Order: sequence, then structure tokens, then C-alpha cells
Amino acid sequence: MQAKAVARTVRIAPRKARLVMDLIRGKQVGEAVSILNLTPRAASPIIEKVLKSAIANAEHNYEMDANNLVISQAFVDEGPTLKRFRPRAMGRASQINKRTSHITIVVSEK
Amino acid sequence: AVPFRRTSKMKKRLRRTHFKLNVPGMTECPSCGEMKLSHRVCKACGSYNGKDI
Amino acid sequence: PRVKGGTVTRKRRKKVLKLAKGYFGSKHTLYKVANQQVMKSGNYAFRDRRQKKRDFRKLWITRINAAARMNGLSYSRLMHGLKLSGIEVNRKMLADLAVNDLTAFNQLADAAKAQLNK
Amino acid sequence: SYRKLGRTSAQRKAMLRDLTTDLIINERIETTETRAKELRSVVEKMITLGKRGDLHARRQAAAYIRNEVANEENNQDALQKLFSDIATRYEERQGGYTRIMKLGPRRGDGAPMAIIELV
RNA sequence: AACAGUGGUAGGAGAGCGUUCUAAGGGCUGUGAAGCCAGACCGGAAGGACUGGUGGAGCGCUUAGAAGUGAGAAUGCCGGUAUGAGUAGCGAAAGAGGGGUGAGAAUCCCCUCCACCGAAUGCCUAAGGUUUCCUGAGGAAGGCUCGUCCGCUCAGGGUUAGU
RNA sequence: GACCGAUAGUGAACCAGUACCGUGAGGGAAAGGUGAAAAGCACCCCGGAAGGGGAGUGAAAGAGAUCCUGAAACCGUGUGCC
RNA sequence: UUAAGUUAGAAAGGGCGCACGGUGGAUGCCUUGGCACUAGGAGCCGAUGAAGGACGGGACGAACACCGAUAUGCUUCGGG
Ligand SMILES: [K+]
Ligand SMILES: [K+]
Ligand SMILES: [K+]
Ligand SMILES: [K+]
Ligand SMILES: [K+]
Ligand SMILES: [K+]
Ligand SMILES: [K+]
Ligand SMILES: [Mg+2]
Ligand SMILES: [Mg+2]
Ligand SMILES: [Mg+2]
Ligand SMILES: [Mg+2]
Ligand SMILES: [Mg+2]
Ligand SMILES: [Mg+2]
Ligand SMILES: [Mg+2]
Ligand SMILES: [Mg+2]
Ligand SMILES: [Mg+2]
Ligand SMILES: [Mg+2]
Ligand SMILES: [Mg+2]
Ligand SMILES: [Mg+2]
Ligand SMILES: [Mg+2]
Ligand SMILES: [Mg+2]
Ligand SMILES: [Mg+2]
Ligand SMILES: [Mg+2]
Ligand SMILES: [Mg+2]
Ligand SMILES: [Mg+2]
Ligand SMILES: [Mg+2]
Ligand SMILES: [Mg+2]
Ligand SMILES: [Mg+2]
Ligand SMILES: [Mg+2]
Ligand SMILES: [Mg+2]
Ligand SMILES: [Mg+2]
Ligand SMILES: [Mg+2]
Ligand SMILES: [Mg+2]
Ligand SMILES: [Mg+2]
Ligand SMILES: [Zn+2]
Repeated sequence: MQAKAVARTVRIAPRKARLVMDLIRGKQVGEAVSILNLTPRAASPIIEKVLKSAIANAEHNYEMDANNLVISQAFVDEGPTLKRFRPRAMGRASQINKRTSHITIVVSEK
Repeated sequence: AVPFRRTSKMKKRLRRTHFKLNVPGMTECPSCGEMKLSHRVCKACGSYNGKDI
Repeated sequence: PRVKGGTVTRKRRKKVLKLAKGYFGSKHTLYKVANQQVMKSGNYAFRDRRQKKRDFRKLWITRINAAARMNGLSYSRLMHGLKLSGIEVNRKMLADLAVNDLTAFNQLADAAKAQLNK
Repeated sequence: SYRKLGRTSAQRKAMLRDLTTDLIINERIETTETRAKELRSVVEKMITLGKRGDLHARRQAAAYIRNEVANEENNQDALQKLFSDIATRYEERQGGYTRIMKLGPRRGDGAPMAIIELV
């Protein structure tokens, strides 16, 4: 059985979230929470909350033992981009993509 | 100097082989059992080398 | 009445893209480069259906030459001898015997040698 | 060699003096690991002057230590604490008056932090 | 049937495919229309079916008619999204520690010492701006980082003349 | 109406001659669709919130608010062969 | 065991296929609005203050629409 959590439209660039996700994918949920806690990246606390949300869903909704959980899927999808403009020299503007992420974790029993 | 050709998906991916985080240099805390960075005080319980800091 | 672009464009382009399945990178993905590659594939396929007939004949001759020389004949003399004997077995078949039934090939080679030694 | 700590000569001296007095007063401060590592040698050299105790040693310390209140109750300056309480505590100890303990990176800039404290 | 022929730019000629609409006839469709997605099917080509999925209300077929009737190129127009790239940059400047608040603090508050301006980086006051002022609450966006903070957001308040 | 059907048709299907640009004359956009009905998700759970997982409503929630359909570029996760 | 020979397998990452998503808003269907006309009406308003505005008006912020200190409407005659 599986339990999912998603954080949609989090204001972090997908590429940066994926760096941290690649550390935890496949791991036992206890080990994953430790990695996130000790990984000094902006994505770490965000991903941690999605992981803990998925674990809570596993316990509460599906009646799954939290100590037996593994991260079975973990991925970051692109959310909608906030388009901004930075004034450059010579009266030119250059686009700034303030990108967002959809962060999915699926936990399953080992 | 500008890109003469766009970079393919493949070449971009090949370049990012090494653009990767390492797993933290972590060990189990002998006091409380949470993972800590080796040679650092445990953030959870505040212990280091069997002494409360 | 107005005719919108509609679905015809998507349908046509998608068929080209399905013909480009297996091509590398953007050549299976993007219409413009997939189109060029499918067109190029046509020219090559036409050319190579012709070259296929050249390449197999070349292969059979090489194998007949190898088998002939095991019987103490060059390919040139074998084919001359077979022509004089009136044996009309083609190179595909001779090369088939050379691989599969070499004793049968050797009889044909002996028949050729008989005419040459006249 | 010695660290520059991203500061000019005068800015660095000023910072090391600030930190030196902070450690004398508080007995335990949290700072960046690399600041803490530079502070060890500077603070321990001040404690050596304190342990000497003579007027000449006090004036040398007075050139470095900041004019800050160590104990508001007793009206004790940082210089007075160095020559009274700190010097007395480390009478029998030969060097190694401080210890650094690493805490790990802070949020805003990932800077590796450390406790430095008097032993 | 036989015989002969069938490379082709400009270009002439012919025969067709498909699109929207109309007419007439005949149909399909909530027992699932169009569209969309997939497939190893069919036709000499343009193209056309069939099956399954999605979809949730329309649509084919035949014959004829009429055209905003077919796009890969116009440094085409509009939109979206890449590449370069986790790269350049983050816009003159001194901070340090302690304490506090908070889900979270290099960045907010307080304290201490340090440092900077000082014919100004001070005080007053035009033009101009138009609520940016004050208090309480807030943290999506704006702020080149962060943010508990703000010239930002939400409330409520605030400008008193005979001289 | 053998006229358009949201890049079309008015510049404007929407609070448009608006926003925005310009000292001014003047230039001048983008932006339609939940559902038959709000029945617009009580309640529980993780979270500061956002967001989500259940539960409920509904024919449908992968119809949950720039919410009919949802192509392509582009970005990912998994892996049969190399 | 030694010698000589031969051949596998490897994946940091990548390629092709397939599956499943995300983004995005094409496509289809739809129409609140347009476009072109036909028939008929009407072709002027203003010092008795026009056109067009500004500022106001509600138990409730702003805006629209409506109205003018008689202000989200007043009288009257008809309709319903
Ligand atoms: K269908
Ligand atoms: K073009
Ligand atoms: K001066
Ligand atoms: K505030
Ligand atoms: K327009
Ligand atoms: K793949
Ligand atoms: K591999
Ligand atoms: Mg300028
Ligand atoms: Mg039409
Ligand atoms: Mg077109
Ligand atoms: Mg030939
Ligand atoms: Mg100097
Ligand atoms: Mg101090
Ligand atoms: Mg010809
Ligand atoms: Mg010819
Ligand atoms: Mg012609
Ligand atoms: Mg149609
Ligand atoms: Mg079908
Ligand atoms: Mg056309
Ligand atoms: Mg780098
Ligand atoms: Mg470079
Ligand atoms: Mg560089
Ligand atoms: Mg740089
Ligand atoms: Mg700056
Ligand atoms: Mg000065
Ligand atoms: Mg203020
Ligand atoms: Mg920010
Ligand atoms: Mg549309
Ligand atoms: Mg329009
Ligand atoms: Mg203006
Ligand atoms: Mg669906
Ligand atoms: Mg419908
Ligand atoms: Mg939709
Ligand atoms: Mg008159
Ligand atoms: Zn511990």
C-alpha cells in the first residue's frame, strides 16, 4: 500500500529542489528525515514537510507502520512561473523566471 | 562570445553528471540516537563527546 | 465562410513524427528536423534498395571465390568453366552451396575444371 | 600565515578585539568557525598577560581589550576580569585556555558556526 | 490484348486528396458526438479507416454548391517554452557579540562596545509626490538574499491659524 | 445572413478607449467557459501557512475556483534493449 | 599451479523505446459580443443652461449602474 503527499506551487526553482530529492529517493523514511535535517539547502525544510505529511497520511489514513516505510517515489515537477523583469543598463529589461515546484513524495511499506 | 549552437538535452545532462549534492557526513548520536554531523554538537540533544553542551 | 486551420495540420505533422520514432534527440521530437530526416530516409532507402542488390552479389562472389580456391580454381576460371559446361546456377545459389553443401559445390567445380582442361 | 576573515587590517583587528572582550565577559560565545579559530590564539595570548599580572602586562592587555563592563553588580571591567577571575582560574593550566565546538551551518548563509568557550 | 513510353528547374496541361459552410437525401450519437492520446490496418500520392483510452454533446456519409480551403522558412506577428546556466550579476560603505521575539533569525527588536558623515550623510523649507505619516495586525506578491521586518498588504487613526 | 466564433469577430464578448506609454497632440493592450444545481469540500490527519491525504457533495472532484476539452515545445520519475 | 589464448560483464552518467506525470493553452464544442444588411421609425440638442464631465447620494468599504442635498429616488396617471 502507498501514501502520497504533494506540496503544489512552492516558491523554489525545480532544479534546486531536485538536488535534494536525489539524496532521499529510495531511502528508508527515518534515514531520509535525517539527510534532510543535515543537508544545508533551501529545499530541505520544504521537502521534509512533504515527507512528514506523507508519513502522517500513511499512519492516519491507511494504518501503515511508520518505521517500515520507504520512499517509493520522489519527484519535483515544474509549477507555474512568476515572470518578473530586472532593469538592465541602457534602458533594457531582462526577464527573471521566479519558478515554482510541485513536490511529490510517495511512501510505501518495505 | 555567444553559443554558436544550442546545447542538446543530452549534452546538458552529461554536463550535470557531477552537479550533485553529497550525502551529509553523518553519524548516530551516542546520547540521543538522532543523526548528527560527525565532529559537530548534536542539535537535537546538545551533546558532544558524552557531555551536555 | 471562414475555414480555421483546425486539426489537419496537427494530423499531418504527427504522422511525420511517428515515422521519425527511434531517431536521435530532436530528430524524433521536432517536426521540422523530423520531416527533413524522414525525407532524407526516403532518398537513402531508394538508393539502398538498389545498393542491396550490388552488396549481396559482391558477398556471393567473395564466398564462391573462397570455395573455388579450396578446389584449386579462382572465381574467374570457375565461372568461365560453368558457362562452358552450360551450368546456369546463379551466384546466390553457388554461394549457398559453398556454405551449406560444399560437396555439391565441389561437383560443380569439378564440372567446371573438366571444361577448362579440354 | 593568518586568516584575513574578509576584512581590512584595521577592521579585522577591531573585530578580533571585540570578540576577545566578548569571550572574556561571556565565557562562551557563538560565532563562525573560522572566526573562532583565529580568536583562540588572540584570547589565549591575552590570558597569558593576565596570568603574568604585572603592570606592564596589564597595559599591554589594556591596549587590546575593549572598555566594557564584565560584571555590572561589582562594576568590573573586562580588563579587570581578565587579571582577576580568568588569570586565577588558569594559574596551573599551561596553554589551551579555550575550546571550539562545531555547531554546523546557519540558515541565512550556510556559514559553519561554532561555540568558543573558556575551558 | 499487343506494341511503345514514363529524370526534370522555369513553365503549360490533366486527374485527384483534404478543410469550413450550404442544399437535398440518408444516417450516427449519453448503450457516449466532436476533439485529444496510442497502435503492428488500408489506398499509387494527397490521405482514409478500425480498435482501445480520455472526453462529455454533438457529428458523419452521398450528390451538388460556395470559399477567409491546406505553411516550414517572410531578420514574418502573437503566445508559450527552451539554450546559454545553476552561469553573469545581487548597484560605492564596519561591524561584533549578548539578550529578546518567533514555526523559522547574518538580515527584525533591545543592549553594549566599535565604526562612518558632520558647509553634511545634520536641522529647516521649496518644487514635485499624494497618505508614503501614526497605531495594531499580516507575510502570498514587491524587497536583487532572508525576513518575525518594511516606503509592501489589511484595518483603524492622524493635518486645528484675524497674526 | 452557404457572415465571425475568443490570435476570429469591433480596439473592446470581461468595469476598454480602461491599464500602460507619451510634456502634449496622440498611441493603445492583455483578459470568455466549475457544475444541472453551490450541493463551493462539515469533520479528521500532517503543516505556522501554503499545500496536501482521507471523509463528504456530485453523474464526474484527474469538474475544487485564470476550476469544459487539455495538443506540441519544454521539464521530470520509472526501466526493456544499447 | 604456470604459460599462451579467447570471451564475458561493468554504467559515473548517457542513447532509443515504453509507461506515468508536470508545465502550457493548441484543438473541439460552446456564446455573453461582434460584422453585414433589410423593413419601418426618427434624423437634432442648447441661455427654460446643451453635449460631455466633476463631486456627491445606500444600513453596509471601493467600483459599476442608477439618481442629484427631494440624491440607491419624489408626485401623478395607466399597466401588472
Ligand atoms: K473518442
Ligand atoms: K517563422
Ligand atoms: K569638507
Ligand atoms: K510587521
Ligand atoms: K485586440
Ligand atoms: K527514458
Ligand atoms: K546504464
Ligand atoms: Mg535610465
Ligand atoms: Mg464557423
Ligand atoms: Mg495554420
Ligand atoms: Mg545492377
Ligand atoms: Mg587605517
Ligand atoms: Mg562586545
Ligand atoms: Mg517526363
Ligand atoms: Mg527514364
Ligand atoms: Mg496550370
Ligand atoms: Mg466542426
Ligand atoms: Mg474511436
Ligand atoms: Mg488561408
Ligand atoms: Mg556552481
Ligand atoms: Mg560558461
Ligand atoms: Mg565563473
Ligand atoms: Mg560572481
Ligand atoms: Mg548593496
Ligand atoms: Mg570621522
Ligand atoms: Mg511607517
Ligand atoms: Mg524574498
Ligand atoms: Mg479556444
Ligand atoms: Mg479580440
Ligand atoms: Mg501621464
Ligand atoms: Mg479527466
Ligand atoms: Mg458541459
Ligand atoms: Mg481544464
Ligand atoms: Mg435664446
Ligand atoms: Zn543527540
